[PDB]
Amino acid sequence: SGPVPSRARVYTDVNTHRPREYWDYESHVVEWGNQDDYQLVRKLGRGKYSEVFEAINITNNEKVVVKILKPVKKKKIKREIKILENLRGGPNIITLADIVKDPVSRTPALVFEYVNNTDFKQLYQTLTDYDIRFYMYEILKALDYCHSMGIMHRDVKPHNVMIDHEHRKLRLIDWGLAEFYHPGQEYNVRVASRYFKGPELLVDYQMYDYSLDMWSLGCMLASMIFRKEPFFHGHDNYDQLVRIAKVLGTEDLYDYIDKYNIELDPRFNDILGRHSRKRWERFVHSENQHLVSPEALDFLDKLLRYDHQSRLTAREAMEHPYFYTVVKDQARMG
Ligand SMILES: O=C1C=C2C[C@]3(O)COc4c(ccc(O)c4O)C3=C2C=C1O
Repeated sequence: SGPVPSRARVYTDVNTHRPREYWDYESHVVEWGNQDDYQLVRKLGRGKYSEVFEAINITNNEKVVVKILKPVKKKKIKREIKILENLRGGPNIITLADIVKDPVSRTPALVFEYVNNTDFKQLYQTLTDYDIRFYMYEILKALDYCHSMGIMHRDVKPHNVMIDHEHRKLRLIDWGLAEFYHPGQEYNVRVASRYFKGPELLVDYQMYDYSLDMWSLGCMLASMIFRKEPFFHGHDNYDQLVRIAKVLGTEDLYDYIDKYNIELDPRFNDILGRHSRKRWERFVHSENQHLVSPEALDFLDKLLRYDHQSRLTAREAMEHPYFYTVVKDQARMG
């Protein structure tokens, strides 16, 4: 017998009641801009399926970021483009400013707004309790928005959250693994960075939903308030579930698997062993305690749950008392 089917408990049918053209990205016709508007300045990063450059728009001398998409299935390129356009103008969603191509070689490239990112491996060291709450709330705005628009990000991690700290400016980037949610659809579990993979991915439960992103966010939260980056550090996908089991415990893991009738690789049960559930307080020490509060642990504890159906929605998260001080301070008359 197979696994129990599942569906999202929020935003379940958003693509169902939207026009075909909204989610049918294969039929999207790209509106191409002008490649000669942009000059490459320096290479920023080497993706495995792209390269990213700082660049200037020479029509207004504004910095931008250009991502060149070498070979790759056109269908993947169209998915990212349709998702970026669907989401543009959404809170803290990176803005796709242009789409261009070599008119001769046909090689496509995405142009994004420039964000003067703080290093991250450095930034988290200097963040205050208030700073983390503020930026968590901003990330949640992005996730609630893209989930409300029927899209799963599927690659939430600190590298995909650009933060211009001196402008209190946050953008969620890298929508290259993002996908439209359709209830009942069996998805590829080969998404997210190892450290931020939800348990559903790690046990090959394919019928997942937006709640995958909330696990990844939980992992980020833990790493920030406990000053341990990344928080769950497995040496591979199997080990990664072991690192989670050693904190959340094996009993709730086995209840999860049992609830969904999931069927585990035989050798999993040998390396999972048996582990009690650990109190979050066990990770609090002199050096990170100023970032930790009981509201923070209650909040974290409601994100990091095996059962994807059990995790907070972004909307519920935003209502948590952890964010009380940032919500008062954000009600802006402008
Ligand atoms: O799939 C991707 C991938 C990236 C990687 C990357 O190109 C890196 O660097 C960026 C950026 C966006 C804005 C920005 O300011 C910046 O520095 C990125 C993306 C957006 C996407 O949808």
